[PDB]
Amino acid sequence: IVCRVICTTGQIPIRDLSADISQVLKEKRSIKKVWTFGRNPACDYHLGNISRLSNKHFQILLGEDGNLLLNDISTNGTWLNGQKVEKNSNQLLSQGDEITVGVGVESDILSLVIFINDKFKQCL
Amino acid sequence: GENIVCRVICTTGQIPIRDLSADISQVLKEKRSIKKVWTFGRNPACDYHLGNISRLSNKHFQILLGEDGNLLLNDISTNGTWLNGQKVEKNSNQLLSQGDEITVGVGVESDILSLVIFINDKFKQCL
Amino acid sequence: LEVTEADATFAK
Amino acid sequence: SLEVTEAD
Repeated sequence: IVCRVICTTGQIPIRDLSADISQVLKEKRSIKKVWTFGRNPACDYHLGNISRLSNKHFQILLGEDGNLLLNDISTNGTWLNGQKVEKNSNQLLSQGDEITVGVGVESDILSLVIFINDKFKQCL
Repeated sequence: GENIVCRVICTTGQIPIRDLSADISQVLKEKRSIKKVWTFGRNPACDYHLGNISRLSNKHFQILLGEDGNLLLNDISTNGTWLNGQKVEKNSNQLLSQGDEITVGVGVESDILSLVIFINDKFKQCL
Repeated sequence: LEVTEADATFAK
Repeated sequence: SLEVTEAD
């Protein structure tokens, strides 16, 4: 387990994101794994059927050094710790970071806090 | 309870986010070294209710606000309190840091309740 | 494949 | 409830 996603706004139960460590070192590309967050149920993490959220809304990327990056690819925006991030621009995530989507319509707001499993980096 | 001292996020699902607060003005008035105490326990009289779990103590652990704004953990329980995976010595103050994980219930998987603390550095500066 | 509803005048 | 804690 790489990290736990805690949805603070109540729409989604606790979910953990995983990645086989042996195979992660077997891979060459500077980006080891990608988890997609979006309205499309094919995504790794489903954000729910909220029309203003993108089918593929944001990505969390596992870098070569056990680090996690946030990448926004949405139409309406992604917020990190209360600030709208630049689209298509990798942002390094830190423990307890809060990722918010749906800003602009109260009924659509969804906030998620990331809890990183330090045991995973150490296995790296 | 005017300003936010820290945010407590439960990672195991039982409890929503809760903030611990204090009023700097009333804190300045306290003559003792510990300026405010928040108690965590099974007794709902506590500041932070851990739930009706029989292995948790009525008053289980306390977080102490020190004279310069340090946050200290003190275990006062029967069955123990864990800090970053390690069982702490009972009644031995531990200086807390950003992102520290405080856990109770260890020993019965189903009873594990874990909390992560985020400290408001601005409150400390202001104090 | 339902296309996203886009913020326009009130986009952030 | 407030009963004496169950001791391990």
